[PDB]
Amino acid sequence: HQSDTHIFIIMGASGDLAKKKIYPTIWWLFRDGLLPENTFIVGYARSRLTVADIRKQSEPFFKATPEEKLKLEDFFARNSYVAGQYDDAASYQRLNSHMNALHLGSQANRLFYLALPPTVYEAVTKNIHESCMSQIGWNRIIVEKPFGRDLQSSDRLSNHISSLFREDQIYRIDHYLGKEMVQNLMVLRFANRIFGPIWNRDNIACVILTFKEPFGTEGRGGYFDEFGIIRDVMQNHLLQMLCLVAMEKPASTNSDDVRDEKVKVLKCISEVQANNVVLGQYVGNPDGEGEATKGYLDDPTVPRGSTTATFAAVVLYVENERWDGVPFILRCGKALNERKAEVRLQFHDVAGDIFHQQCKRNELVIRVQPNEAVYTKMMTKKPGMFFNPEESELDLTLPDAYERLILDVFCGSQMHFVRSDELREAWRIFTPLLHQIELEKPKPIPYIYGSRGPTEADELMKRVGFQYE
Amino acid sequence: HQSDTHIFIIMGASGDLAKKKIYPTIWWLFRDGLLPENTFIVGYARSRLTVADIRKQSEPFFKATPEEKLKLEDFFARNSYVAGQYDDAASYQRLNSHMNALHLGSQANRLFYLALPPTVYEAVTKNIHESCMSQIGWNRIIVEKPFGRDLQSSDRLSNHISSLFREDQIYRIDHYLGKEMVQNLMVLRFANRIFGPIWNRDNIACVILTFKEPFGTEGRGGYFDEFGIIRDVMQNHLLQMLCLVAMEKPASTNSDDVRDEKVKVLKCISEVQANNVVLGQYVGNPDGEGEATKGYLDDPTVPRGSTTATFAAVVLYVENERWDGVPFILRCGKALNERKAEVRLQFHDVAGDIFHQQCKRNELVIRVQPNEAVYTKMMTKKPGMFFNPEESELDLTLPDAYERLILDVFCGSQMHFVRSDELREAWRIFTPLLHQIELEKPKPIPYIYGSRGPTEADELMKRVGFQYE
Repeated sequence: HQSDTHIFIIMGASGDLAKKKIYPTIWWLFRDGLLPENTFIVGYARSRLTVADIRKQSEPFFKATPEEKLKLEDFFARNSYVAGQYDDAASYQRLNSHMNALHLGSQANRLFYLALPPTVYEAVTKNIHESCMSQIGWNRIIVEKPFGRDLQSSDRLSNHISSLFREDQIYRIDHYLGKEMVQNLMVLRFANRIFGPIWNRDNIACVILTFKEPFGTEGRGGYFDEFGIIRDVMQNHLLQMLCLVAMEKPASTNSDDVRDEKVKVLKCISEVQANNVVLGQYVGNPDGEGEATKGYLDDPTVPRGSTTATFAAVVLYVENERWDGVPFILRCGKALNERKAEVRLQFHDVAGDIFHQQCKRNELVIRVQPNEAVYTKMMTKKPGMFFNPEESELDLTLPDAYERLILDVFCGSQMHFVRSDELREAWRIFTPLLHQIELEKPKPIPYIYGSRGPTEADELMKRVGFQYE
Repeated sequence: HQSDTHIFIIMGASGDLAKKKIYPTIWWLFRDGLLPENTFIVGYARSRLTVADIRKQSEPFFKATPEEKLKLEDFFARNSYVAGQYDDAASYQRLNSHMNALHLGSQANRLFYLALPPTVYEAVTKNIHESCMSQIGWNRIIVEKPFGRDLQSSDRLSNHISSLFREDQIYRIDHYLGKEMVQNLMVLRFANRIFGPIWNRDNIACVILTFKEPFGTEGRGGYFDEFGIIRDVMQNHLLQMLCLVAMEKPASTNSDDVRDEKVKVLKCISEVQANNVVLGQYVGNPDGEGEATKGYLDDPTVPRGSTTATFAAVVLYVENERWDGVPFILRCGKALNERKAEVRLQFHDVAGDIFHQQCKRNELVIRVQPNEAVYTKMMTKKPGMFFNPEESELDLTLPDAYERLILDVFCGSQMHFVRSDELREAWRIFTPLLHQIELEKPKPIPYIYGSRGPTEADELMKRVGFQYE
């Protein structure tokens, strides 16, 4: 994918999401030439702007340097902007004409990016499929989360998008996915007989899937209330972790095979009520800071009396022979004590204790971020004149995660993007939970800003059987 | 064992073995005070000497400094010497009287050290049992290798020693044993479900037990001939490695249980034929600088036309449910390429190769010496944009081995010393082969001083199933 021209159409160029994360990401990719050499960027938005205005409002987040001002002005040499509405065939045809009025725009692999408001996904995708299809190269679409709110809405959206594009063209992206050691966990799991056969019900006691954040929801508090942590990260990213941990032997490790194993695991998950769900929400930190002094409900853009949770702890199980009866854990949140993303595989104790109850349950952490590291906290003898062992952390282990994911979109690798049927089954899993949520509006348990999360989650892992040192 | 007085009776104080290795070892242990505070040394030999003569003849090897000259003279302040023959009750009673004429010599735990020549073991042990027994404290002895030559001689000698002392008062020592990395193998085997359940026939492909020595037998070539590498290191040290690796369901880590499981494993191995044997012997190096210019047969003290081997590779296959049908490899020798003592636990390949045959058989090396270190050469993905793994050496990891074994003899820990019945069964499984050896005088295959050993050993590893990459 380094020869044929590509177009990275950023719908919503004036959008805050674009200007804050997408344009700086493609700048990072373009200063180092990770995108293909003949890469075009064609923004699009309602507001009538220009390339100079884009420069003026986006340079500070690009944070370029006088050393590579030349590379910067080459980066804007590939840029362009188109003005139009989101539901009008006239402006859509104008966008198509502008795209075709480039270096083989029709031949260019139009890699659409939907950074536009969530309320229009249906209409924008319908217009894109009707008018903005190039019949030469692949036309992938990047749909940003979330993909509906409950089972019925998600099914309708998925069926519409399936009737428009095929799954080879739909790319459901997840920003938080590391893709660096979510990829290394696969190698560790498959290329070992040390971890291979003990990847079953008898040996691995449980799996803890954690994704914490150090910052709250300052400013953009009006986007999280309608959605909730479950639909934001818990149902997409934590299920991605759970599926890539619980998947059976793919036997060909391709994207389709791994997603099919994900579908098999998910189809092997029974219904989940509130009995395996815990919710939590944060409030003002008494030891305040520049942004910690105000809680979630202190954000003026958040509607008063909103029961949207920012912490979700759920336990899943897989009803197949390899994973029969063995538990899995999902934990996440925002504004927690410290940024982290780990997958702790706690193994069973060896049947028959001989070190006088000193045997600690062997672990295997995959700390996706920050300071990426994989380590097995196995236990070995301490040097000296003794015999007793000590639990020791044994380390076993570069574009950023988001630009790596965009590069994977360019390459065509759909390993880490949820499938239509995978999403359908995933929503089927939590349909009772989501219906209860939208019916009764459950009240999450308050927790302190920058804490470790509600104690009910740790109690949930304890009920599962997870052992905390 | 820091209050009651101890005596380290070095029979053969004028002996070369004593003056070269035992007295410097107890000096190393005494400058740091690892012997009990009220420890005594009472040598003994045919030739008449004195403490000053011992000082003059043994000072240079202590490699001490004038700063610790005070500690050295304190170390010789507790030394002693008794003159007498090895087979005379009169001199034995003189020795006993000298012992009783000390600071509670009768109460002292006489820790005898049979460093005296092998040809007299029967008579010396009989006299020691008859006369030199203190009836107050424990009276252990350290019996040095080899423990007989064939099945019948070994059985007679072991039965006599059993009739004299119980198995609590016998220590079949093995200098080469590390006592540290062997000690960590036990922990790595027991305190993990990472290695525990896969410690069976289906997962561990084979085990390689290796022990090499860069220096030959210059000068002392008249000692190795009558014994052979099998009876020197293979049948003691390499079988100790095999028992520690293979023993089933050890139970309490105590000496009794570990040695019982050693007995069970050795009862679960059948007779060794000539078909599982490789022998080798070394010759001089044209390119060598020091001793390498002369080979084993170049030693004037070696009888001409001697077929004693210095390299022996024999594989065992323990026949019980946990280890049914597995290869266990023994490799050893002298004058090899470089010092080493490793246990390479090569596991099976995962059934179903999905990384396009990039999967290398997972290993686990336990380097006993030099530079003790455990590293699992497991395979993980190297950082990059490709979904490919790399075989990476992942490290897992203080007197020396002889000091720690002497301390073990002082403490009473008999986990590292071969048992009477264990020795009987090892000689029973080597009986047909050893009788054929003594009958036909097999000719070992020549190999180069300082090489890696005869190629037939690697052929043996390949035949049993060991994979070399």
